Amino acid sequence: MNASTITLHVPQRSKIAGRMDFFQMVSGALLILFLWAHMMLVSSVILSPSLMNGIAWFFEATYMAQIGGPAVFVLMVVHFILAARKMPFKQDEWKTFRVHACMLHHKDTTMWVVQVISAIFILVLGAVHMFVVLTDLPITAAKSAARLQSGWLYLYLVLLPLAELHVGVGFYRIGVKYGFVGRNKRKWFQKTENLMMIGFITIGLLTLVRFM
Amino acid sequence: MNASTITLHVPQRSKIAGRMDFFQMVSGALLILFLWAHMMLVSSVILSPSLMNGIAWFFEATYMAQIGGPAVFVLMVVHFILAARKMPFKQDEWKTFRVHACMLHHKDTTMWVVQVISAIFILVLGAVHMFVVLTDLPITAAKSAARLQSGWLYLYLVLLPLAELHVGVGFYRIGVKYGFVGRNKRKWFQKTENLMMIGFITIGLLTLVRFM
Amino acid sequence: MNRMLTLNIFRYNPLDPDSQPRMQTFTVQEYDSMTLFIALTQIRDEKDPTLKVDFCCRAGICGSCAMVINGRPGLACHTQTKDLPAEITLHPLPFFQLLGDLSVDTGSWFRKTGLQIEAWCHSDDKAFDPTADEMRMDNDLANEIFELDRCIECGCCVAACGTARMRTDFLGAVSIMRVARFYLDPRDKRSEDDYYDVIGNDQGVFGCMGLLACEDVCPKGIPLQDQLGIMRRMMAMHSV
Amino acid sequence: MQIYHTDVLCIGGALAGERVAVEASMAGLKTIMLSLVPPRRSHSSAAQGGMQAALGNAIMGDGDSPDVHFADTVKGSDWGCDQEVARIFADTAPIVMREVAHWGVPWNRVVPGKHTYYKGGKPFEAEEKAEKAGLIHARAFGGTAAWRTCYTADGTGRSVLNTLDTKCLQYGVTVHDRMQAEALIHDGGNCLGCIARCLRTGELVAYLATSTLIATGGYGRIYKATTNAVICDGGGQIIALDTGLVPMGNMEAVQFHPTGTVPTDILVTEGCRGDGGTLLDVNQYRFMPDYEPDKAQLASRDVVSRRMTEHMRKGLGVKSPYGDHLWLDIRHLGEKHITTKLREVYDICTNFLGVNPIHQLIPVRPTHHYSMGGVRTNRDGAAYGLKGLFSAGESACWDMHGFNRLGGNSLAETVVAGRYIGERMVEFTKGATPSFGMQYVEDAHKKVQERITDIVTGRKGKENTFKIRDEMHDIMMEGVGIFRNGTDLQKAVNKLEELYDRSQKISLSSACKGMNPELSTALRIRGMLKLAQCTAYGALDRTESRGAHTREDFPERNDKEWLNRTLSYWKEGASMPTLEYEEASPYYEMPPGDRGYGGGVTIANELPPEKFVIPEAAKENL
Amino acid sequence: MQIYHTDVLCIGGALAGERVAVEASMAGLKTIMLSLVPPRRSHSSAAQGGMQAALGNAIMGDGDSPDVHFADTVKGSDW
Amino acid sequence: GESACWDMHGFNRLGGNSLAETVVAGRYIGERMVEFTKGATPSFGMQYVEDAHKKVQERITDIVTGRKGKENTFKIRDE
Ligand SMILES: Cc1cc2nc3c(=O)[nH]c(=O)nc-3n(C[C@H](O)[C@H](O)[C@H](O)COP(=O)(O)OP(=O)(O)OC[C@H]3O[C@@H](n4cnc5c(N)ncnc54)[C@H](O)[C@@H]3O)c2cc1C
Ligand SMILES: Cc1cc2nc3c(=O)[nH]c(=O)nc-3n(C[C@H](O)[C@H](O)[C@H](O)COP(=O)(O)OP(=O)(O)OC[C@H]3O[C@@H](n4cnc5c(N)ncnc54)[C@H](O)[C@@H]3O)c2cc1C
Ligand code: HEM
Ligand code: HEM
Ligand code: HEM
Ligand code: HEM
Ligand SMILES: CCCCCCCCCCCCO[C@@H]1O[C@H](CO)[C@@H](O[C@H]2O[C@H](CO)[C@@H](O)[C@H](O)[C@H]2O)[C@H](O)[C@H]1O
Ligand SMILES: CCCCCCCCCCCCO[C@@H]1O[C@H](CO)[C@@H](O[C@H]2O[C@H](CO)[C@@H](O)[C@H](O)[C@H]2O)[C@H](O)[C@H]1O
Ligand SMILES: O=C(O)/C=C/C(=O)O
Ligand code: SF4
Ligand code: F3S
Ligand code: FES
Repeated sequence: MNASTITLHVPQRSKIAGRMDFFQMVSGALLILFLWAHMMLVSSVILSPSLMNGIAWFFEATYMAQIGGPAVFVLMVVHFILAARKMPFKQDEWKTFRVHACMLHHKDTTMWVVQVISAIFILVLGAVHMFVVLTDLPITAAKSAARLQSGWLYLYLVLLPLAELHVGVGFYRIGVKYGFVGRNKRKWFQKTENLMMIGFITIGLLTLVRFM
Repeated sequence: MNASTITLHVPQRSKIAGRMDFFQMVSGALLILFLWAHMMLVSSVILSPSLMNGIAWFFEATYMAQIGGPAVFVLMVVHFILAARKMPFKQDEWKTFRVHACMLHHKDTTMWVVQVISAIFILVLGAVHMFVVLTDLPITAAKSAARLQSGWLYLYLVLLPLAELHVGVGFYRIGVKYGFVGRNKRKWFQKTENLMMIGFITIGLLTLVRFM
Repeated sequence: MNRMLTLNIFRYNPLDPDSQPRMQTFTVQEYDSMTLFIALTQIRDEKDPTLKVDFCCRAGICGSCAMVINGRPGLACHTQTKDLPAEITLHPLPFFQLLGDLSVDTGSWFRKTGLQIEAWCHSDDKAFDPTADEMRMDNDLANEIFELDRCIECGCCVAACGTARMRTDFLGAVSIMRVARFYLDPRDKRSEDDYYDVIGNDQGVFGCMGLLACEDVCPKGIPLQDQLGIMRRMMAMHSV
Repeated sequence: MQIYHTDVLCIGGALAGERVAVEASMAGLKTIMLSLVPPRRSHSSAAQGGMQAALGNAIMGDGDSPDVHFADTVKGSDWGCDQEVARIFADTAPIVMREVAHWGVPWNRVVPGKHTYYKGGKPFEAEEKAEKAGLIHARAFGGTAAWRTCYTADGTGRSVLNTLDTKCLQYGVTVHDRMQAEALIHDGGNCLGCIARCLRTGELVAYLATSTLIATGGYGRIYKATTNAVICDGGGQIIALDTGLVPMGNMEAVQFHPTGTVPTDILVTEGCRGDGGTLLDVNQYRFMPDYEPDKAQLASRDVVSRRMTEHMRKGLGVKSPYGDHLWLDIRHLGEKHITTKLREVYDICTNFLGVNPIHQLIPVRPTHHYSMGGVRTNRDGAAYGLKGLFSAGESACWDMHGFNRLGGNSLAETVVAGRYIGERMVEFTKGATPSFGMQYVEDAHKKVQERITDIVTGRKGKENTFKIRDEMHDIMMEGVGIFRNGTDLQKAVNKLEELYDRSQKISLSSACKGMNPELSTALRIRGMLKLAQCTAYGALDRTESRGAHTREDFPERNDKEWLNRTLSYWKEGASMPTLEYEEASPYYEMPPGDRGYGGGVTIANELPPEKFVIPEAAKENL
Repeated sequence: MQIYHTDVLCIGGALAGERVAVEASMAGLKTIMLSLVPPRRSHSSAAQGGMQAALGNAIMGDGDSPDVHFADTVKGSDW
Repeated sequence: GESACWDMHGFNRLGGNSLAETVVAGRYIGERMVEFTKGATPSFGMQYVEDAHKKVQERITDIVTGRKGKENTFKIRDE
């Protein structure tokens, strides 16, 4: 009936586009909120091993990871699906963006390309981390100090900059693209936000070495 | 110099598209040979856990999971990049390919959709499984337990179909399109490959229960 | 043969906006060996003359009859009401700019896509004189040349290609095979490198995902599967 | 409104139209090709048989020359043709076949060896030249002596038009498909273009150009049964007829092809009768040596078609709900053979009929095929009553054919003829240039032609377009067939005249829309009827039997008082075509003689022995 | 050669040219507007001052009429 | 417009009046153009568009390039 050309899905046009982008913004926003909570609650090794063990038992023995593990698992893959839409896979999309971004000297343009490299590194390394710690074994700080340092998990340095780099540019972009920023307020947002990120690399890198 | 457009690379033209397509096909063959290696070695628990353990401590100090494990991780994701070029992430590529795919009632056309859905499932669980067994702990028949009973790896009832379907339609496809085609040999190839796929899923599900 | 064929014909008319798409039901008595060409021409020339179908030869070698018949892009005139079920559904070809009802514009696409691929014999221009004798050609090469130049440019293998329907800049089994028909012709003096410049970058050859709907919908039976195949190798082997 | 310019406007995109556009464009003029459907699909594509040009390469053509070709051509045309036209054509056919072969057609070539052919319904062995291997192969066809017909498997039309079109794209011919010409843009007996109709929007367009060509092809859809594609109403004819300046030539000459398929009316090729065809009767008896003894089904066409309706009146046809018919036997020919493995008439019988040719017999009946008359031209192809109008093709009366067209000569006429007429068009355009007065394009033309559209749309004048169409079809099928008598002809012309009156008051069953597909046919009903009575009244007042025109009351050929061409003008506003007559080539190279088949009874020419051989100034040198 | 048709040919597409094309096209006539560069960028676009026309609105123009316009125009301009 | 001598500006152009003249003059001259066109219609003899036009003017181009009379156009512009 409409299995042909005409125009889109209903008797006038499709609304799928705005809904679809919007839900990329809310998968980015809700997922940003999770990573805040993760690097707050479980970033407690340096405060006390007892504190993280307890705050994990705070909600259903390691923060309800049977209802919260599949939450960030399936929702993080659904993010991957919504964003892979724009990812420069086509060898020409790469070729062009690399020349345009290297010729322009423009920063945020060039930050999109790192948003990309970061995204593939965290699908792989992240899916295997999130999974290895998501499989039962309710949390102990002493068992986590287990892996880290042996498992062998370690790394996360090859994850933490890529990860928070990504989340950072992601907050910055989501703010601009829908209008929560300047010109007027613009620089405050970028410098503020670059500080948010560099701070997250700090409390993460020391949550990391102190977990050891 | 040539930094805007007008034509390609070097002084005239760029061959990158063929090279990279050739490389999507070379990844397809190499990955197919591996997944044969896997469904030989690890399906040997039907025959005996001694044959699987023995041939498992055989290859280059147990298949060199130092030097060969990274082979299949980097190679499986490299495949992932080469294939994501064509994956219908855009909401209209999906919507259309679903409307056209239901109206044509044509087979191989619809199997492209399974290459896709299977593709995301074997991305995540393929990475996370390949990782939990890709690590240290040299291999035993006993280790599973990394499956089954007390084990919480229940997913090879999901991973096995998505994987062996994908490898099947992929083996079939790489045959046509590159000149191993029919139409003469097309059918002998067609039910050769159909037979091959349902046969590997059976002896896989029987390796799965005969691991219990 | 006396049984009652019921048709649901796509109906749309872009020139007056008030016309929305819909499904219109028709009623025809079937006689012996009746083509859908007969059915439709009587539906039009009898009941509603404003139905637009594109008919040329009713012998099946032109390609204006193209449409979707009960789900498959196919040929209306060259398809007979014996093989079809009791109810039929005729849809305009996809991918192509729909002009109205069952009619689409194809040849426009073929000419743009033709220049894209530059399908003609490129004459090195040795100052050939039709005063003098003609070209040397074995019978079997010129016969597969006939097999490929035989395409009727109907539009079925594109309207059945998921790739094309999904990516409009994809140029189609048609275009791949057409370049094939100039590759294997000697009279076309073109370097294999030129051929790559035409179909070797993506959107023609490596754009194909291998659905094989071309081969399976082609009405005149071009050897699309293995010609497409031998072309993706010949071009893909541009590599070192 | 929407005025376009060019130099060379080719009205029709098919095979001649394409060749001519390619020559204007080879010498570099700007060109518009109007086409009712994409140029690929025309009626030239449905051509299954082959392309006739004298070669000399095949063993069964050994020694053939354009002398033989001309000779055969004229004989087939019943000395109804211009022998200047046919000289030029016979010598220009090879130039054109080497040329088009060089454009990449997949001509079937020769294979050295000894092969087993078929001449009658019996095979004979014959060798094939050892030194002419890859040259261009031919086949037996029509009334030829040697085998000159050059072919690509089955569809030769597809395969020649197809490379002709690739040459079109290469040289950049702008093509507006879906343009239905309606009137011609003229005044002062000078032609400035035509007014046309967009087959998409529905509004008129008006191409303006110096040199204009009519490629529109045959008018056969005025008949119930015809091998013509449904796009053949004869547009350029009806637009050159409504001018009343340029006439229609030899209009009555309507050639019927014998092997027209019975159930669908589709044509099965004559390469079938050309390689061991077998025409059989209800009892399956090969009856051609009974009527035409030596040349049998390789006889002239109007001959075999006539003999068949004879043999069928006797009571010997096969009886079908489709009507009684005879059989064509190619099972004779072999299975893996079928004109190179596939044959594409194999698909005609396979999909449309219930017959497999390697087993059963093809129901076949004489049915309408080529249409000889058309827009009259000259030796250089400029149309008659109006300056700057050109024509080539089926729509044209060049009269290289006369009163019967020899099989396979129309392809060679399209490229041979498109090349020549084009050449003259090229240098005429590169000559003087007109003045486009808009009280021609605007006054009338857009006005009169927009006016007939309005009258056909809004008005009372109610008559259903399909009843005048189908009543016309019955009138032509019964009145003017193969076998014709005086009284059924006049009876027909009388009802056709009143039907023209009725066809001026037309109504549409429909509700108007932008581009209504009904109006396309309804506005051309009047035109269809008109050139149909040009054929009918041309045949009534021509009392003699020549070519496919066979009069039961005047069976002899009657060279004395008709050796000539029936030119039909119209002039307003009338209900009847005016009939004027004109000499068939005074050039006579081969004076009137016997064809060497058929039942020829001639009233021998008396006047001509004056002139006969006087080939004085030959600008036929080319 | 390479001939184009229209009803109204505007040689220049700038500000005068555009208005005239707009009323010919407002009455629905085929019109070609030729321009040495895209119509936006012309010299009419460089005009910074303003456009002089009778209003009746401004408080510094209250009572303003085309009489004064006609007068000042003629008189600053000599004849 | 400015290209035109309508002479609403005379020998001194009124400030702000040149914008007013292009749009006002477009309205008025335009209305008049729709009148003269919508009326009688001409005949484009190609011995005008083709002969001369293309002939004389492509002659100025060919004489400027391939020909003698060698002098630099810039020196003549600046002088
Ligand atoms: C089944 C069939 C088989 C044939 N087989 C042979 C054969 O084997 N050997 C042989 O020599 N001849 C054969 N012929 C004859 C052949 O059709 C003609 O002699 C010739 O090929 C037609 O070419 P043409 O260019 O004059 O016109 P056409 O090919 O008939 O087409 C006319 C062109 O003008 C266009 N046109 C149509 N109407 C209009 C209009 N109102 N206004 C403007 N443009 C219009 C058309 O779109 C078309 O493009 C066959 C014909 C048929 C029908
Ligand atoms: C700096 C400057 C400031 C001005 N400020 C004001 C102001 O503030 N208020 C005011 O009222 N007036 C002002 N004017 C005057 C103003 O420029 C004109 O009176 C008017 O605005 C020009 O508009 P126009 O469309 O008639 O012509 P133009 O703006 O001069 O445009 C010329 C058109 O003709 C096209 N054309 C050019 N050459 C050719 C060619 N060889 N062949 C074919 N087509 C061609 C052009 O490409 C262009 O489209 C100013 C002028 C200048 C230079
Ligand atoms: C497979 C996993 C992931 C992939 C493929 C991925 C990739 C991407 C891509 C390609 C975009 C760009 C959208 C655009 O350019 O318009 C994006 C945006 C974003 N990403 Fe990720 N990322 C992943 C994981 C994460 C994680 C772990 C976070 C952590 C909070 C995150 C947060 C964000 C945010 C906030 C945005 C901005 C949303 C918007 O622009 O509307 N992503 N991501
Ligand atoms: C249910 C979801 C999650 C849970 C229960 C969880 C919990 C944990 C636990 C127990 C550790 C072990 C600490 C150690 O290694 O000593 C850890 C470390 C880590 N995990 Fe997660 N996490 C979750 C989601 C994520 C996500 C979405 C990411 C994205 C990259 C991530 C990345 C990391 C990193 C980067 C570290 C160490 C670096 C640091 O602490 O600064 N985790 N997490
Ligand atoms: C993240 C991992 C993977 C993803 C996202 C993925 C997805 C895809 C997709 C969408 C295609 C279709 C390419 C096209 O239609 O042109 C493809 C091709 C193919 N896949 Fe994978 N797949 C993955 C891993 C695998 C695995 C585990 C196998 C197992 C043997 C495999 C074997 C093949 C083969 C042989 C082809 C055909 C290559 C070609 O068309 O040139 N892939 N893959
Ligand atoms: C070096 C790489 C790999 C090795 C040595 C390996 C080894 C194994 C082992 C020991 C098992 C049995 C128990 C368990 O799953 O814990 C297994 C099962 C399985 N693995 Fe892997 N694995 C590798 C990578 C992969 C890859 C690339 C895939 C691709 C999908 C895969 C998919 C599966 C599946 C589906 C099963 C169970 C299905 C069945 O037995 O039929 N593995 N593999
Ligand atoms: C969004 C997901 C992650 C992004 C993945 C996107 C896939 C595309 C990545 C590869 C694209 C490389 O883009 C460009 O390719 C060309 C051709 O191969 C390379 O070209 C280079 O290597 C080739 C191959 O030897 C040489 O012939 C050439 O002289 C040299 O310049 C460029 O160095 C590279 O910049
Ligand atoms: C391996 C790669 C995997 C591909 C990526 C993951 C799947 C593709 C992601 C985008 C899917 C788009 O989603 C598709 O269209 C819209 C969403 O706007 C959904 O919502 C609706 O769309 C149209 C309606 O006009 C219908 O075809 C569909 O039935 C309906 O659900 C569809 O259910 C879904 O088919
Ligand atoms: O039937 C054929 O082969 C063609 C006959 C003709 O038109 O000459
Ligand atoms: S391939 Fe088959 S379908 Fe596509 S055009 Fe050539 S013939 Fe028609
Ligand atoms: S259907 Fe499509 S992908 Fe190539 S295989 Fe045929 S064009
Ligand atoms: S109508 Fe001519 S091919 Fe279908």
